[PDB]
Formats: sequence, structure tokens, C-alpha cells
Amino acid sequence: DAVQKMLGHCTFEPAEPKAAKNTYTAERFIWLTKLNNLRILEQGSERPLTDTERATLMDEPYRKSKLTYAQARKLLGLEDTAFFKGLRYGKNAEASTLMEMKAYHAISRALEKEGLKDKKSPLNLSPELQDEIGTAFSLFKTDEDITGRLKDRIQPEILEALLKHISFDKFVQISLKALRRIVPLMEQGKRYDEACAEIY
Amino acid sequence: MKITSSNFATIATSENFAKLSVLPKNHREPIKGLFKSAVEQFSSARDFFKNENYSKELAEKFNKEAVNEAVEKLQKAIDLAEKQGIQF
Repeated sequence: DAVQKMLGHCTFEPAEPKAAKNTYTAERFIWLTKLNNLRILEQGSERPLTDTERATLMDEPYRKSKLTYAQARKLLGLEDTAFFKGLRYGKNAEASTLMEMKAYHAISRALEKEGLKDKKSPLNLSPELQDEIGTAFSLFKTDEDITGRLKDRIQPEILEALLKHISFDKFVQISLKALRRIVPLMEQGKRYDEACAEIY
Repeated sequence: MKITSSNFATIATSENFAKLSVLPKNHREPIKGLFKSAVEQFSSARDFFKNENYSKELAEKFNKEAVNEAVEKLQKAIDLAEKQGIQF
């Protein structure tokens, strides 16, 4: 959801800090919010995506550098009579970004450029380790500080590669603690309001 | 009290930023500007490595100078706020 540059306390778990934006959990949470928020407009009607439509779009932010509204249209098989609610369309307006895993592809590009990963391969790093990386580069900005956070968690050549290319900032409103419980409810096809009430 | 690169994010929080709301406008606004300026400079301190036109050694110097300036800015914001009675 909303993002800001200063760290802060979580609104649901007040003892925990806000999750960094450029983490696997936060980017997946932002994607799930968008995915479940998306509505289709057509001939005066409004509708949300079917669970099939959402599942078809799910993994596409993770395989192309970017998910625009146009590729979503093509992949969903929408007719020209169908349009995306929220998109202003008074501009190609569907060239706009629907979702971009900036952190996922930043880490990939860093490992690819140094020779530790192939170009169109998926990122061979656990979600938890992607989270620690995004956190470290968001709370700390020097090699020394960042190394102190990651030196015992990931391999030396990987850290060298990240130190040479990665630059992250901004935080979401929810801690990683609450997100790691809200997200897999949103993955089963639940909205942001159900998951929060279901848990808090 | 003391700002370093390694406690910057722990002190430049929105909770601490909201503590400045006890200050009158002509003391609050400059401190808020320094605070936010430090946050912005700290946040983008590694952007030089995203630039493939900069060598990694050159991006290092720029990274170090940007973090040091952000630390100086936040230290000033905290110092000026402490002189008006705010405790961190």
C-alpha cells in the first residue's frame, strides 16, 4: 500500500517496524492489493476479476521486468469493450504500470551482471533472504553497515554483487510480521479487509 | 543525541518527526526541513551504484560523502530540536 521514506512503527503490531518496500513480502503484498482491487468496466457494468483471471496475472510481475495494463489485457483475453477501472484512459494509457517487482528484478539484474545468474531464469533466493536483503539496503547505506547485516546470511560473492548494484528506499505501512500473516490469506483470494479483521 | 550511519534509520522515524509538533512554526519548519532533507539524502545514498556510467570506486566515494552529509543534517536537526527542549 502507501509508502514513505522514514521508518516507523507498524499500525497493527506497534512494537514492530514498518516493512521495507523493496522486500519480497512487501512487493507481493502491494501486488495482491492491486490484484484484488482491480475491476473491469464494460458497457456500464463493473466486475472484479475471477479467481482464474487473478491467478493468470499472479506470476507475471515475476517473469517480465514489468506488468503493464496492456499485457494484462492481452493475457486475460479481454475484449476491446472491456476497460480497467481506476485507469484514467484520457491519455496509450494502458502503457502505464500495473505492477513492477522492482526489488525482485533489481536483485536478479545484480546477480546476472556479475555472472551469478542467467538472464531469464527465476531468482534462486528464498523469500526470507530477499526480505533480509531489501531490509538491509533500506536501513543501511554503507558497505560496512550492510555487510554487518548480511555477512552471515548469504554467500560472499552474492553480497559483493548486491553491494555493486542495489539501491533501495521507502517503507510500507505494515510490518513484515503482520504481512507474513496477512499475505498468505490474500494469496488464497481474500481482500485486505478480510485478512486484517481475520487476524486483528 | 549522537547520529551515525548505523543508527540513522533508527532515529529518523516518523514518531520522532512527530515529536517536532510541540515546536512553534518558526522553529519547527526549519528542523522539519533538515530532518526531511537528511532522510532524502540517506535514502538515495546508493543510487550511484545504479548508474552504470559511474565506476564502482567512484560510486563508493559519492556514497560515503552522501551518507556523511545526511548524518550531519540529521545531527543538526536533532541538535536544534534538543536546544528547544525536545528529548530523543
